[PDB]
Amino acid sequence: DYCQHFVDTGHRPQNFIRDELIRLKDELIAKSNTPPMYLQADIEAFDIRELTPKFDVILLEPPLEEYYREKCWTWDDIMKLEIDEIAAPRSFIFLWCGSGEGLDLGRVCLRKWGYRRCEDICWIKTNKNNPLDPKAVFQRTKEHCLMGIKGTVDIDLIITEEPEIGNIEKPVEIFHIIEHFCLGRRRLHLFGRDSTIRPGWLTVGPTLTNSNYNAETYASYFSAPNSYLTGCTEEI
Amino acid sequence: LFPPQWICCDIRYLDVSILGKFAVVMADPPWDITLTDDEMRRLNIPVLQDDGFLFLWVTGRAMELGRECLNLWGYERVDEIIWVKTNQLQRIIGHWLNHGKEHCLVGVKGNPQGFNQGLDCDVIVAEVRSTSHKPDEIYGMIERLSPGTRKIELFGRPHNVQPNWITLGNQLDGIHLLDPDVVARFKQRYPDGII
Ligand SMILES: CNc1cc(N2CCC[C@@](O)(CNC(=O)c3ccc(CN4CCCCC4)cc3)C2)ncn1
Repeated sequence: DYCQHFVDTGHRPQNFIRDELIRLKDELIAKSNTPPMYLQADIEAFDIRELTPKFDVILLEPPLEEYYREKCWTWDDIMKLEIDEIAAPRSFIFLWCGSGEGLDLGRVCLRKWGYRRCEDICWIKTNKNNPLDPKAVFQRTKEHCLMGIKGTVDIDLIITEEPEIGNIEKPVEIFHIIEHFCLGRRRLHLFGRDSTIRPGWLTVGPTLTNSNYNAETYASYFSAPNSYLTGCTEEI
Repeated sequence: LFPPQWICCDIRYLDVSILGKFAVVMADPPWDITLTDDEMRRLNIPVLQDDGFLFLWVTGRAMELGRECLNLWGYERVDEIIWVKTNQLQRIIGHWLNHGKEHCLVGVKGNPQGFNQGLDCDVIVAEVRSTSHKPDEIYGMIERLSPGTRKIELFGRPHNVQPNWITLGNQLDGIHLLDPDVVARFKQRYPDGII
């Protein structure tokens, strides 16, 4: 009984979870990856349509007020993003929802932008190194990143130690999970940061200090014969 | 009252009005991922409680449908428990990702008072017993949250019987009841014992 133990000792049940080749896939991804691109932009006051082409993947990480417990975006603000305006007809979304009303309002968003939810990925936060919301019945120890599909390996669990207070960063494992899906190479990360910039991704955010985005230069990476690469194969 | 009680029945056709009010409801429905979605929606969940909590196991598209029933029945989802499935070595045992877990939505209704909010955390780590069995840790968590109160499980199996719980499910062994008030209304509503 790891729930009785947590009651007794303060160690969250997850602390006691233990633990081919592949690896080739990871170098195929890394060789296919476009140069990192990044653009600072106040997404609220930003016509999201300036980001072309349509994206095969969108990773959406709005700064919810709940992440600052000790500008925040409300699900009011998020729902009004025109994400369907920049999503390819067949495309995926990965939306970080936290652990409160975002688990409900995030599903509204996905449906409003045209997706259906095919996976629920949980970030489970251990507290091995340091053994509440008014509506909360339980202590909240995880975050949900919902995966959506619009159009026609790994587990759904990320286990890391809980980050120190005021650190809003999400586990870098979400990128490996996403990139192992081999969904294409047009990858957009909204509300990314200098710290999250990554080969094979376009990163847009208000706190970026530098930008290098050029629509025509960006679009040049996916022109023929490279238009339909999964991102998991050899250079055309 | 306090010892295990149960009722073999079809929850679609049982007049649950005879059972009274409970501090906690748990359900592990046979989602069509069987009861059709309309049958799930028309279950008379609302009569079971006035103030308290609902625990509702969801998977696949029931993650969205269950939220619908939850709001339909008159609840607000305030939490979501995940059960991480392990083996005996505590290693981890949906066409896109392998599934390490089961979800259980927590609903609140009314304004319950005197409950022990915050005693456990929303993650269960426990070994998979028989297939389709749920971990007994959930009963421990539910008891610490509302000690000594009336509880009812819908679509439970024989092993699910627990003190303080009435268990409704169609693969139970007949009708076993002990709370006098329930005994009463059951004989009044079902004088001949069929349903
Ligand atoms: C027709 N109308 C009914 C039906 C009815 N049952 C139908 C037959 C089975 C039943 O007997 C007992 N339920 C289960 O075996 C059952 C177990 C587990 C899951 C999934 N689960 C996995 C474990 C953690 C959460 C997810 C789903 C179902 C109830 N009972 C009354 N009326």
